Amino acid sequence: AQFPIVGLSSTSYHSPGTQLTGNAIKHAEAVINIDDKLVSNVFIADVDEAMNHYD
Amino acid sequence: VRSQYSVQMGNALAYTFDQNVAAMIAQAARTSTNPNTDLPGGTRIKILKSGTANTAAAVAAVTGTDLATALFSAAEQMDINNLPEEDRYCAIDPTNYYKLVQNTTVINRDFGGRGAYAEGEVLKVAGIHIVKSNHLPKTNRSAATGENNTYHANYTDNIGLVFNKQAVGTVKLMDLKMEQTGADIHALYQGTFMVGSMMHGSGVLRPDCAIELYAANS
Amino acid sequence: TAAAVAAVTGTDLATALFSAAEQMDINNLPEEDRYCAIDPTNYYKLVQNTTVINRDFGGRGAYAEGEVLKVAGIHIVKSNHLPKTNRSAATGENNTYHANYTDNIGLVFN
Amino acid sequence: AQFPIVGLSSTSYHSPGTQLTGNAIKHAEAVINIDDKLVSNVFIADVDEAMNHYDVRSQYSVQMGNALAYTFDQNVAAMIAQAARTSTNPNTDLPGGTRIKILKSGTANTAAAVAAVTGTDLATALFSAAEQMDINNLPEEDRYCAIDPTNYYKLVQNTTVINRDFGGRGAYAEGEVLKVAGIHIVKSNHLPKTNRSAATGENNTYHANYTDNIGLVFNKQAVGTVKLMDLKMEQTGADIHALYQGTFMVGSMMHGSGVLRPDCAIELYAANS
Amino acid sequence: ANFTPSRLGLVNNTGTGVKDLFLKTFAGEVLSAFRKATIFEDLHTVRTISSGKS
Repeated sequence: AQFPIVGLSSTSYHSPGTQLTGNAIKHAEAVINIDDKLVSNVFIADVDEAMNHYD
Repeated sequence: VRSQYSVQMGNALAYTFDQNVAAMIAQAARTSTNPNTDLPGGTRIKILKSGTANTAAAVAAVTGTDLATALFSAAEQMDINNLPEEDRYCAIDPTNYYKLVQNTTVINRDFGGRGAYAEGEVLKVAGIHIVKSNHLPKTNRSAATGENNTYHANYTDNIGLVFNKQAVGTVKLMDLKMEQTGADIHALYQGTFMVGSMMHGSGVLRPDCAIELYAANS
Repeated sequence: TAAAVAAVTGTDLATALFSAAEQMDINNLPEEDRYCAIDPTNYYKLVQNTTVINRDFGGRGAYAEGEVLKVAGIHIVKSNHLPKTNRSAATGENNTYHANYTDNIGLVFN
Repeated sequence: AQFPIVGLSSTSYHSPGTQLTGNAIKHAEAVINIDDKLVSNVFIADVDEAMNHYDVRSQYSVQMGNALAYTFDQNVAAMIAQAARTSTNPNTDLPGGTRIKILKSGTANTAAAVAAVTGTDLATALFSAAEQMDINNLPEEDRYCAIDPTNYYKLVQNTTVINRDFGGRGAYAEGEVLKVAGIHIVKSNHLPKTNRSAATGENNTYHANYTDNIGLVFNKQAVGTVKLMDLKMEQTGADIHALYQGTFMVGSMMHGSGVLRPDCAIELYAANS
Repeated sequence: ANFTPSRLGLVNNTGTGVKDLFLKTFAGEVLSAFRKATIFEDLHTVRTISSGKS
């Protein structure tokens, strides 16, 4: 996944009659990868279960 | 992207206005003679440091005790010029602010209190409100086109400002405005254009209500 | 060596916390929700410094209850999962978690 | 844009009482970039529009659309040739492109060999291409051959391509127009016949040496295109008229073309020893 | 084991790099920068005029 980032702008003075053109803005991004799958598991028997007095 | 650009442009305009106001306050502090010959003028307070040549090492060596003594001297100077005892302010930068806070005397509730070690703040010293700002004049400045007031000086040894509400005034003629062109500009230039503009001016009113703290050597 | 890690006292921790607060202020960070994660050993080394819990200046602590709550505007919490041992890369990780954290003490974040 | 490609499976016999494990299927992809913006524009003054008789807006719009279509066709034809010249399919399970050679001279690779081609060689190359298309397991519908007028009328006079109206349906289904044993033969003026150089604004590979090309036998899936913005016409009349009296028209479109399946394209070329 | 997956990401079933045919997606949030505190707007005199050069 990608997170884009946006920078700061600037200012200037205008002379009467002329045309404005424009300034630039810095850009970048950050990326986050996806890991593998984590698991946790157990197996419970029946005879060994009968060798028990609690749950 | 058109929702973020407007915010960025508005913020840029606000930052420029703040920097200009702070520069004008410093300039008012540096004015030696009042436009009216009778009234008194601005005054600067000097923190002597060592026998070194003029360098930033003097700025980097300032302690909290020097700051407290300078604040008390500033309060004395404000009281000499018969200023009112309300709405006095002091603007300092985070480095000096946290050098001042760690000085435990200013936050001792046993003497005068008005502070908190846990909250990491100080609120008032010698009757002067203390605030933080990142837009103080800390460089040397050159004249730029379109400036009809004098904003340029050499602010290399600045530490903080002690001022009032009547030291500097501003005049507004046109307010803020946001505009965007998309009717026929789109066909000639395949794109869009956005603007933001405002008009005003600032100047010095009373040099006697501003004080500059600076660090230098003999 | 770890001999440097084992020699840290509470005054150093308080000074470091104040420096972190100042640097956070320079970076234009908001004034709310600043945290500091610290392990129990350094936590109880910091609590023993009576200045940080002295109610004469700022308080926010208790010697009898054995706790400190706030220093220089930063909240303080305890955790047992701070990274302290150098980590090796394991299969199944698609990011970079491995480093040499042997000199870690604390973390101040947002 | 990305076009995934899926391979093929296999089969076997099962022995009762044993677990099934499974086999693997090959995968691949084809990526097509997007080129720059293509524009056509014109300007008409106010005096000429005041003094004119008929309407010039519609005629100009039609001409702009035609020009954009011509450029698109040339790019697509070059892409079909580049697809035919690819030796290895991106998915290993599938075959690659083929080129059929016609020996016609004793000089080096020149234009004499191209100008010396007769109808019999064209018929032989046609039937060879048909056999190769049958080998590649291609579907029987939508098979086409593109050839330029000189070779087209060289080939039509041949006595072998006559009375062969059978095969798939394809387009141009309005009665009978053009067909040889399942292949539909059409004429075009936009075949690549000159060696071509790189031009700024193109993000794909269109340039190559096409001077030996004669004809292209292909299918509907050899080349694909990806459209970002469709055709659009614009016209300014609000502030441009005030600034300088007149009207402005633009027509633009954005897309890109690329190679999808090199096994669905075949090229005929003429060379010597 | 007992199974042989297709892996859906390898090209031509050769080599490593089982995530070559997967794309990256837009998360949904844009970061941008912080807004600096501006305190000098007040603490000074503000006036307004309707005409004139000063």
